[PDB]
Amino acid sequence: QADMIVAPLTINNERAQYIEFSKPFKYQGLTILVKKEIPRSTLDSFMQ
Amino acid sequence: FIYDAAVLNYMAGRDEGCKLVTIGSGKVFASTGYGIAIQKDSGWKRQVDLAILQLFGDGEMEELEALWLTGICHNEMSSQLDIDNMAGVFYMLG
Amino acid sequence: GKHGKKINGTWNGMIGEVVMKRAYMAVGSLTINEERSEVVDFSVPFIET
Amino acid sequence: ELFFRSGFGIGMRKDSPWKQNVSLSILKSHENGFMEDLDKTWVRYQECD
Ligand SMILES: *[C@@H]1O[C@H](CO)[C@@H](O)[C@H](O)[C@H]1NC(C)=O
Repeated sequence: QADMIVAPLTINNERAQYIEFSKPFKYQGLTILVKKEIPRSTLDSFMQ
Repeated sequence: FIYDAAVLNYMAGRDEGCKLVTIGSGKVFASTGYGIAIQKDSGWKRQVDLAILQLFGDGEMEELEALWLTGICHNEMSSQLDIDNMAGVFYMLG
Repeated sequence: GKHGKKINGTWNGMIGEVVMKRAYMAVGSLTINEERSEVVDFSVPFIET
Repeated sequence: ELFFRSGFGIGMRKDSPWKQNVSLSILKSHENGFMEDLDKTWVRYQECD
């Protein structure tokens, strides 16, 4: 149907067996994001 | 100094008190990797690429680098004032 | 030579052995670029630089 | 910290007659600073820090 995958596509062993992958755009890795907690912590005011 | 990025990072995160620091906290300017040069058209290229790719999915060089490319410092009293910011207090009186 | 330089249309260093058909393989700290990629066939990189 | 390093890349089928030119143009854009313009314009737009 098409010839070029112009999209963000990581390269690994399985895919490289059937299609060559030219050269990398840029180098990245895998990380984890978590929602920040209590933007204003210790909300307990005076008179405590 | 201007040299290879990987070599310079190893020196910088190694000295006494990690005083020596790269500009802008480690900014690179031409992301080109390393490699293994082979003869032109040589047939060993196809399967040697797969072997290197396989190790990346098995976490080999991720822990291997820790055996040779680990730094010593972390790129983060003195009860003295000596004007410091108290000039603003005098600047108010100015 | 060290790491290879092009003088008078000749290559020395590790990249000079492979081009002159004496090595067939060179390893170490080599940086990929267009000029070197024309003579030899670099594999997939495994270290950022 | 990161735990699986692998870059992106343009992909295509085997034996395509463009497996040699298009890789060289990508490398030639790295040195000539083109990827600096594209990365700054899109990714690094900068906000609250
Ligand atoms: C590859 O690039 C060279 C550079 O001039 C060109 O002569 C050649 O035709 C190109 N090959 C293909 C298949 O586009």
